[PDB]
Amino acid sequence: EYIDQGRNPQLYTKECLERALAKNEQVKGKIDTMKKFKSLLIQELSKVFPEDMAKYRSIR
Amino acid sequence: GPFYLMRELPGSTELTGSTNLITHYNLEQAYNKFCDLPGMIDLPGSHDRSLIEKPPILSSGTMLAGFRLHTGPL
Amino acid sequence: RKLNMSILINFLDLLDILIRSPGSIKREEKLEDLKLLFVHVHHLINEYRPHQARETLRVMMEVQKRQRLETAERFQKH
Repeated sequence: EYIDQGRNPQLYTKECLERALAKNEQVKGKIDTMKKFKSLLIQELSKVFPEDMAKYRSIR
Repeated sequence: GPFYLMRELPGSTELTGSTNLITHYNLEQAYNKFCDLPGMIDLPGSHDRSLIEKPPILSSGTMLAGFRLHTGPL
Repeated sequence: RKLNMSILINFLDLLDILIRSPGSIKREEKLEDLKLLFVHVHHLINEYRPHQARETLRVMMEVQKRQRLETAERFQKH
């Protein structure tokens, strides 16, 4: 159906590349947000049990 | 001492969705290129039942033939 | 006291075991494992109630004696 209208596939490949890049960017965004949320919750409650945090940091 | 039901976490960085999947999959230079061919086609010819051809493609005796049919010049 | 750290650490281990291995099967056993842990806390906590129930019984026996004495003394006074 893309050939039916009549257009070179270079524009379609550009659109596929840009939409895949957008999906990659939003996946990177969600990944870094959950990572920073994990880091802030870890450092926020470092005082509840120091031994538990020490074991968590050692095991990682 | 040990907590109940601790286990081993997986290998530190295996294949994830956090890597750059395109650059790992060797597709970078095509994107850096990319980011009408009818027109490309148009340059070769003139312009670009086009209703009929699509329908035919939707579903998906050369010498003797010439001798059989004769078309008046005028 | 021990169970609480384990569920919490697992919660934190389940958070990043998704990124370390998304296609691995062990994530649903961890949820199940989490479910098993949930089954345990409630099961262990329910242990206290029977003992608690027994305590409620003693006051009823105890309060009447505290009430009966007052009635007898009041009657005597009257």
